[PDB]
Amino acid sequence: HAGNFADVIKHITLTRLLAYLTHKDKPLFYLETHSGRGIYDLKDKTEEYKEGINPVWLDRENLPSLFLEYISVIKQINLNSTLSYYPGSPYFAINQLRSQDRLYLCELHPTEYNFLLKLPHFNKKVYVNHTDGVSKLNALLPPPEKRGLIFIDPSYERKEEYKEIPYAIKNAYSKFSTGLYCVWYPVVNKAWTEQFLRKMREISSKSVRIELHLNPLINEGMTGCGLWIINPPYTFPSEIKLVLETLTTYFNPGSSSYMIESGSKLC
Repeated sequence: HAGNFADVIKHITLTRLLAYLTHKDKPLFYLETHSGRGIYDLKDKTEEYKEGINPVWLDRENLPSLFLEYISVIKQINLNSTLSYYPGSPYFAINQLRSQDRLYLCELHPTEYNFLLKLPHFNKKVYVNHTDGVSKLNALLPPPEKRGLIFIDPSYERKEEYKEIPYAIKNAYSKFSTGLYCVWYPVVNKAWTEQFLRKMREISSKSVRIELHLNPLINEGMTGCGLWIINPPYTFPSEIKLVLETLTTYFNPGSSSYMIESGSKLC
């Protein structure tokens, strides 16, 4: 599903988080629990990107400046103006992070992991690991850098992931309560998502939840998605509102919607 609507909101979110955190001239630990293969060939042998990135990309000269970092990476990976490749989250991170930072990328699938070994590092410090990323949360936090962005992008192919994930974040948060945690989740079965969200809510009240809903007339497959952020940056709630408003003009316009909800200790 590379470059679908969920990738678009998740990756722009990532770019805004990276843009904020790199304001501080102290090293950042960047941890991905589910890195995938890192770059996606849109021309190999369903074109979901046509309804995600493609309308956004085609109209790029009309986008608000909050989209700049996201667009520039998509521009970079592609040889010309025709979309041939879509970057994965590690390709965004390597672009925005600095030589002083430390990237730790986890991937469980052997084929995907083998492709991830081929990502350029430029002058960044990139550790690629063939491992259960969710299990790694416990071992790697708190990091020596004492500053961390933990970007969690599960597939939720198992129902049990909706309870495993908040369990792992709760444990991680107990050991490193000042880390910036960002977890993506789908809306496929509202009940499962609501149970996931109740567990996320228990971890910390310094939180923001963002969601983007396509509102198709048939509730089949993923009809929307969201991200839950613990310790979100200064100014992120209002930036992300502009982003989400813009996206609803590209995805099912007239019917799509978004929401933003912050915890009891966030504004």
